[PDB]
Amino acid sequence: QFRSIIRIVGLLLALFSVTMLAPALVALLYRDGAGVPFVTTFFVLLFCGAMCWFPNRRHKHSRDGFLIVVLFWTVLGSAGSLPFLIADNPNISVTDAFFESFSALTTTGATVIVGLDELPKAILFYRQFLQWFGGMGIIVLAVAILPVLGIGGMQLYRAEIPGPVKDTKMTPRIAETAKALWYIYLSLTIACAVAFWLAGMTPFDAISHSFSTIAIGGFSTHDASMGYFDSYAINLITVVFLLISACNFTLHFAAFASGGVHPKYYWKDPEFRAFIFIQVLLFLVCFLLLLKHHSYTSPYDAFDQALFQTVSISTTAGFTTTGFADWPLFLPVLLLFSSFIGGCAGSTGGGMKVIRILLLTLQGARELKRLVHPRAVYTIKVGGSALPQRVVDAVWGFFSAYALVFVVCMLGLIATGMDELSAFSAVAATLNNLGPGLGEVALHFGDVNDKAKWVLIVSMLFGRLEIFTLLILLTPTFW
Amino acid sequence: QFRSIIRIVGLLLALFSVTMLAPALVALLYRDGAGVPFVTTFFVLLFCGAMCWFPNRRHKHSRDGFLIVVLFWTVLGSAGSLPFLIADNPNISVTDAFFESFSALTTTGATVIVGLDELPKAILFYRQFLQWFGGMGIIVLAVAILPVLGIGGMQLYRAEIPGPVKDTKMTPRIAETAKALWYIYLSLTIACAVAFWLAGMTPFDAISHSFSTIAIGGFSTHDASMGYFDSYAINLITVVFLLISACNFTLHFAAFASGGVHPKYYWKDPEFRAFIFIQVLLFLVCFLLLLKHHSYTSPYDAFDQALFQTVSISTTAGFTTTGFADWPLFLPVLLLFSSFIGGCAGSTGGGMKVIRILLLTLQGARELKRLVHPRAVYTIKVGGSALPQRVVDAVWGFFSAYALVFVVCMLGLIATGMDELSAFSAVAATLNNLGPGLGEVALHFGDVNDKAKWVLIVSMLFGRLEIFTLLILLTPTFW
Amino acid sequence: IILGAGQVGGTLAENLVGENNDITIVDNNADRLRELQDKLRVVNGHASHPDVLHEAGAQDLVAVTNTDETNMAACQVAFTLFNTPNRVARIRSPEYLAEKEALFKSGAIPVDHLIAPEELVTSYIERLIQYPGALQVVSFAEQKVSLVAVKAYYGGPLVGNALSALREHMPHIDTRVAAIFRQGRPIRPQGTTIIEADDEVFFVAASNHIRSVMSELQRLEKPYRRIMIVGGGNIGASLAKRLEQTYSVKLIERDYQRAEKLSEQLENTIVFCGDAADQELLTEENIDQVDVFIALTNEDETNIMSAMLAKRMGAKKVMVLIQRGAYVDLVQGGVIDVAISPQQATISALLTHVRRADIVNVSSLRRGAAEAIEAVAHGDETTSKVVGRAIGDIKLPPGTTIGAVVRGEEVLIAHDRTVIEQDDHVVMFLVDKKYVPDVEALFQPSPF
Amino acid sequence: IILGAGQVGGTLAENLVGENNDITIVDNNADRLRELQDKLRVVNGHASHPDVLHEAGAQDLVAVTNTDETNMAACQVAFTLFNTPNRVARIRSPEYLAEKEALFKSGAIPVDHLIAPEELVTSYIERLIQYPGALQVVSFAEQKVSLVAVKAYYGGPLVGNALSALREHMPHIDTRVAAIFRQGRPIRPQGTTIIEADDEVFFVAASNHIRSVMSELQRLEKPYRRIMIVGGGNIGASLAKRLEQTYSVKLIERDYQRAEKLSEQLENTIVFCGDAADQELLTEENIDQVDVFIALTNEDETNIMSAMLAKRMGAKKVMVLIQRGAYVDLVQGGVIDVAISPQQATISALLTHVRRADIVNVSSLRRGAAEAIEAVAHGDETTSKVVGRAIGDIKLPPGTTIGAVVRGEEVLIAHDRTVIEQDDHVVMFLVDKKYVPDVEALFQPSPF
Ligand SMILES: Nc1ncnc2c1ncn2[C@@H]1O[C@H](COP(=O)(O)OP(=O)(O)OP(O)(O)=S)[C@@H](O)[C@H]1O
Ligand SMILES: Nc1ncnc2c1ncn2[C@@H]1O[C@H](COP(=O)(O)OP(=O)(O)OP(O)(O)=S)[C@@H](O)[C@H]1O
Ligand SMILES: Nc1ncnc2c1ncn2[C@@H]1O[C@H](COP(=O)(O)OP(=O)(O)OP(O)(O)=S)[C@@H](O)[C@H]1O
Ligand SMILES: Nc1ncnc2c1ncn2[C@@H]1O[C@H](COP(=O)(O)OP(=O)(O)OP(O)(O)=S)[C@@H](O)[C@H]1O
Repeated sequence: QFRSIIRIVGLLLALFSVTMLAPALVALLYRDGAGVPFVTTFFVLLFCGAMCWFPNRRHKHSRDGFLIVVLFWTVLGSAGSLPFLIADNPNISVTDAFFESFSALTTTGATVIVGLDELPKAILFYRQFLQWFGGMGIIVLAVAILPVLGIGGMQLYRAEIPGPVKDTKMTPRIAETAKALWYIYLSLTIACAVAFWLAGMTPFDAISHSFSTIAIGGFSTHDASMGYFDSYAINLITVVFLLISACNFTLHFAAFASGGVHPKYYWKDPEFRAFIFIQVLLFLVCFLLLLKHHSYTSPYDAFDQALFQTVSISTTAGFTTTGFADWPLFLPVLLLFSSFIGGCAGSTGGGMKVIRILLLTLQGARELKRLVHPRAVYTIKVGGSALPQRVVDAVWGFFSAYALVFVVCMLGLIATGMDELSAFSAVAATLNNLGPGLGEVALHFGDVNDKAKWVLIVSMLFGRLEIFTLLILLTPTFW
Repeated sequence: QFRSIIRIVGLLLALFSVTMLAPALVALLYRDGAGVPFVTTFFVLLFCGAMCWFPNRRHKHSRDGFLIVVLFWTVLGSAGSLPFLIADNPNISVTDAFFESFSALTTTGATVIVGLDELPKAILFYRQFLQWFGGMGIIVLAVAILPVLGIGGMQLYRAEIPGPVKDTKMTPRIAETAKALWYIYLSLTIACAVAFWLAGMTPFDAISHSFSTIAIGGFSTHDASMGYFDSYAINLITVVFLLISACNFTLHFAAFASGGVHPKYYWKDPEFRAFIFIQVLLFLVCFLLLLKHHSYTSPYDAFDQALFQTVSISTTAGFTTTGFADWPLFLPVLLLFSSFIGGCAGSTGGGMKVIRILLLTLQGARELKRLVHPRAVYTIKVGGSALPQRVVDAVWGFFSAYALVFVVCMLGLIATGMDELSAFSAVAATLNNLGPGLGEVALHFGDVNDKAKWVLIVSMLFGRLEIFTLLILLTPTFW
Repeated sequence: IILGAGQVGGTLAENLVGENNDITIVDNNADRLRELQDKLRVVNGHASHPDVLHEAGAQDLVAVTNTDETNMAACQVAFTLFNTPNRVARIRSPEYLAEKEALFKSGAIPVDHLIAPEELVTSYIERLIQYPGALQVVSFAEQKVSLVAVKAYYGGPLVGNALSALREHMPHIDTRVAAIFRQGRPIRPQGTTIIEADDEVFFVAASNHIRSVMSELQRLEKPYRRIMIVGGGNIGASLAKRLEQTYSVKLIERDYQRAEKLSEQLENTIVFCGDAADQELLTEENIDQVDVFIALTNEDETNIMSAMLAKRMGAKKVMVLIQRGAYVDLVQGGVIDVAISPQQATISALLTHVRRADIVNVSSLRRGAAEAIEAVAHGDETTSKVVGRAIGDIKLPPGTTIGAVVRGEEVLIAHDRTVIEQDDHVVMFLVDKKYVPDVEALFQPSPF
Repeated sequence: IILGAGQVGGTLAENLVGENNDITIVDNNADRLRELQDKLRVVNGHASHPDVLHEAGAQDLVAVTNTDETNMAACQVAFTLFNTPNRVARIRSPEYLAEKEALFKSGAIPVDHLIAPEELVTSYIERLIQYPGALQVVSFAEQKVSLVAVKAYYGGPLVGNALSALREHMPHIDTRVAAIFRQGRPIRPQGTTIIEADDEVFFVAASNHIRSVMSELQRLEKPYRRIMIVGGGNIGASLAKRLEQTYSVKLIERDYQRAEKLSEQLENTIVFCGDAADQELLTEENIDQVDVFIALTNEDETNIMSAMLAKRMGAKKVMVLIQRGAYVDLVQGGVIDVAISPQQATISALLTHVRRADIVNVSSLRRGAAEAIEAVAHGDETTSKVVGRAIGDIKLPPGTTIGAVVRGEEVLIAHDRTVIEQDDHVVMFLVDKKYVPDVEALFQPSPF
């Protein structure tokens, strides 16, 4: 039971160390950097990763799966903190580091380091790299290992997804989703990376910002995300590479199965059909409110600023190319509410994926119709066939658990000395995996108290794991 | 359809006018007061109520029922503002008046009049009288006319819920629930009223505060609710007469059926069995946090202050016998969240009645068990027999609609110049029919903007009607 | 007076007649009746019509139809118009039990004694769980004495040892081997017999102290903790309603609409929806930690092919419910540890009412020709051949061996040095049942 | 391409995959399919619709539904619109056989090879009657070689004797013990092994001279004369229409309207109307002179409780028809002499078409983990590890033992001194079936 689990753990710790080399390689390829902590970590982890599985090389085979994936982030997230503790260039506390470790790996993007512009170019690669690794992590888990467990978030998902579209050669439940999806992952990171080079910026910022936009990310090598270069091209690439990277990757599986027959696979998936409309209606209303307010002198800037902010905040991306200066207070609030409807399910993703909201809007209106025609029979339209009552329950129990954690995690931040508004601005930003505080006056996560910076870590996991995955850990039935 | 409806409307307007006489009678038995607007209103309404139903005395017989009850409060609520508009002693504006009219009739209890202590003793009776009238209104509706409609929210409400326990006969409806329930209503108001006299206070404050506790309103003839006389008896009577008045009145029908066989009827109802635990655990935790904080010098006051505040805020009563001075900021927030768990269904109460929460807690844990045992068959325990899938749907669509209105009504108050925190403090206080703003000693409803007071009226109805009753009004299927 | 030629009526009609008692059976099924008429007088009958029932009863009650409702009418027709004595009538449908007190303790319905089959088997199954390691538990007319059967394996304290080699110590509470079943056929216990592997060693034990016996022989394994069932029918639900309070129950029902009511009726039980052979469900729900796998379905084939699987995965124990009672020995032993029969338990209860005050009471241990019996010795030494004479000095018919003696409320284990006193209930093991009216004639008192 | 996840499809899907061959099964029963998907690629399918059937067949036939009619459509849909090769489709309903020549030898329906279950079992049952004393007869892909199983008792020429003690004489036609089944579990034959009582001794014998083998071992009892059957269904009538011409048949059918047509269709047979357990009918019709009591009903429980009775009265032999094939060893032996399975015979015929030209042919002797196989040795001594090397010098996996070698049309019994030549069909006994791709990799020729 526990034995073969620790085999998996030490095995991944070793694999994490192999990742530590690529940062330190840059701290010697580049001339601005510090490599000793990465190579100090590479060794100590390889040992501590090896020490656990050598006496445990004994192999043996649901209760197994929930406890693995909370260890997959607990173990790897803690290990991620080590480089920051050692390096004195950003002398930063332990909890500030564990936070930045989790915030990176969990693809959150909430930072606690001030003035990272001039920080070494070696620690600046490791932060963005950890988002890439957690970017791959969510994909392999969301589409493969996690659905089987019982929490899907994947079109029709309860525990029965063959991917529906091109459900072929699915035999290896995870061994051909990690292999096949990587090519989409790499072919997406490079395309944007060289595109940023064609926008003009340095190779480093060109690449290490692709690690950040392809995965849900949110990170930057500049304090301001994409205001470093207020150029329409970079925004218009970051916009299209968040919309393309946000939706179901099994719909990006419309390219690796007999070439490019995309449009039928994409548009006939109701989740993508609602991802566009929710994305358009947001930017559309966030545009007319800017034009009516004359917040920006020329409607090209307003178009640029809005169309990026709605698609960087509703996709859980977390990129801030503005300060909402001329924006009504009433816009950062609306955008934060739009954070819940994050990227389409099965992808680097927000708190309640489009379907969870789509299923929620569908079912909520049926409850409005039945009120007049009580003796009528109604069904759900989303897919080809109406949903099983299991899935409709698995959405509405997910909303309940969500607003159960979000309230307990809130009265937990209030007690540590924060204020009602800042707590809400924090947990809604971490439960959904959106780094920005998002208010007219932002939350800057350095000011957050030490004990809260733990509750935020506790919370950003809850969002990254489907909330139930960790909520059942403290159930009596599971143990 | 509309013809016989206006007959009902003008018929009720006449009955409302007959109510106007009792206040003015006090403004002549007392002569510290102004009675002319009540007698001016009595006439003008009687005409305007009679003018509609005389040419419409034509009699004729679900779509009928939803449109009646939005008129029962829209019409009566507007008519309630008239006395305040006419009288110059309040010097109250129109929107301040419509608000105080609705706040009174909707049993909300949120006031916009400063220094009502020295206001005339005639207008001071009318405010409490309107809470009494809306106190009776919810009872006849919730137990009788509303359940038939399909939004009963009373035990196993859904459409079919014909009297629940000791439901014998029941063929006459509204009319066999308006007559019989009045005796409980009157026999409960007098009992507290003379009890306040035995506490020592004046007849007026003794009586006109009974109209308010029984109707779960929260009004007062003093700016401070029950701090006017910080006596344990008045608190301990107001506590016990809110707990007794908050529970199911169909369970208070355990006294008019062959004498006093109470305890079996009461305790075998799971709503009352959860009303106690939720009420105890609240006050229990709201007490230990006061004792650990030394907010009050002697633990008898802390017991007095706490045990009153948890049972005046989580029963939607809205009485304030304190200023939360020595209370942590983190206590008014927790109490405000407890407002959503309003009084038991079938009684004058707040938004998500115990069952809605009880059903929600029941179902939310089942979804946690199934995650480990996917192939198991689970059911709901609440009653004798498990609930139909219709009812479980009718709670989870109610939570969805609730947090759909609560967010639109919030981004509607934000735009009118309020702040994020005060909006939440306002709509959660009005949607739940609470009254007091709560928070770190905050909302005073005079400061609220003119176009927010309208939205607040828009909201306090949404809570008083079961949210769907008015939400379907704007559906295409209903029209 | 009976009304059946079924396994109940046929097994009775065979067991009860030793010329000691006289009866008349009724059945519209001629080919089965005159076959069952061999095994006395046969009244061909239509329902409970008085012509057949009522006329047969006076001047010339057990009612075992397909249905309960027909049976109730027959006891009322006999009670209303003749006022007949006794009247035992089987009633299966649960609700007639659920309101039994209201109905029956009001005297409305005339059943003097009930035989509710679903209740008897489910109480019995709980009786095995209580003593872990017991294959079968045998009940006699006297509640005080009872046999407990165990299984001898390689490495057991009882394999290969000489019987008398265990009789040299009498530690604390004592026992005695009254029967030995091996290979399906019966071996009567002797001093020369050796306990080979995979035997059904039937120990004697006072009903009060059964657990004490099995722990002194080191055979009382750890108490069962986790149980698994497979039937959602009348026996499956009754057993769950009895075990969820003391044991960790899991149920498997393949009919949803019935799986839902089991979720309502059972508060602390986990009922499922699946077929018994669903390997995924058995693996997914931790069957390698099951202690016993009761299978209580309609088809005996399904119980076996599923209880064989649960042992294979495997469970610690397995139990099936072979509906017809004729094969209990055949399926039992080996892979499937225990096999239960309702028609070797329904008939077990009927032979305790009929035989009341008689010379012999036929035990629940009837399998094949072998059956355990309890014989009553009336009369002082002057009017009885078998009273006062020591056990070793009774010229019992071949195969018969005395195992114990019940005197009032105290169980005396049979020893060769024991004296049979008057009005005793002697417990013994017959290998061959054709000898009863020899025993029935031996113990029976001579004319008074 | 299959269309079943049943015992046929599941047993195939388990047996056929050694990476030697690749297939895709179809079934709308998800819980059974993805369970059967363990045992390759699964196409969820609705009937024989071309989307599932036709698209799967080309660029990416066995059809085993509940019905024959659906199966015929599937072979036509695959033959009409793609022109797919082979196409074996099971057809059960008799009339599709009665006009098979008109239909099938006209090429109208596209079945390349038929698997008519009623025909295969009934031919098989006649194959046991022909060799009296044979418990089971095993058939391989090569018609020439076959195993014959016998039962060793006390007083038998083969009990307690040393195996090699029988190998010292090679009289006339010779034999060899390829397998030994005892207590339900398999014992591979060794020189050190002794033949204990109540064993299933599986002798090897050339299919031509089987009777000769059994008479040289003195086990060929007198030819059967009087037969008794109990099924009036598809197998019961077919067997009667085959035996009334050579054996004295009696049939027992409990449905009159079907008992009449059996009187019309069978000229020289006596069909009856009765239940199988009707003691009167079995006694009245001289069952103590029955030589074999085939029982061919729907319910396996009924066959046993009746074939056990016929042995008790008793008949000389008994045979049942355990419908599901998973229990053949469990019921067999002891009281019931022989147990037959259609789904261990229907699958036996399917593994002779699929495996054609392949390395291994899975015999009809599959029970539990043990199965007999036939391995083909291709290639001269330069491209094969196992050719030319003497049998005693092959490092076979554990439990595997060679029993014979088929070379063209002549059966060479395996002796330790024998040489395996090229293109041989070696017959051997695997005690454990997890070793096939070891054998499948041993005999298989290295790259050419
Ligand atoms: N109308 C009837 N009147 C009398 N007996 C009836 C009637 N209908 C059915 N039977 C009885 O039906 C019986 C056969 O079915 P059952 O006995 O119900 O099966 P069974 O109960 O499993 O077998 P048992 O329990 O050993 S009697 C015979 O005893 C028949 O007499
Ligand atoms: N193959 C099977 N696997 C699991 N459960 C089954 C299977 N077949 C039947 N059952 C269950 O057993 C039930 C049969 O119960 P009923 O026939 O209504 O009463 P009963 O259970 O036959 O009576 P008893 O006491 O069990 S003999 C079905 O309704 C299912 O609940
Ligand atoms: N419309 C259908 N299309 C495809 N398969 C069907 C259909 N209806 C029934 N089945 C098959 O029905 C089978 C289960 O019943 P059967 O196989 O007929 O029982 P069985 O034949 O005794 O078991 P076998 O012989 O081992 S397949 C599964 O293989 C199902 O796929
Ligand atoms: N208890 C029984 N005793 C004797 N014959 C029986 C009994 N039950 C059924 N039968 C006979 O067996 C027949 C069942 O045959 P069908 O179901 O039509 O075809 P089938 O015989 O099941 O197919 P197979 O090849 O025998 S599995 C009945 O119609 C009777 O002829």
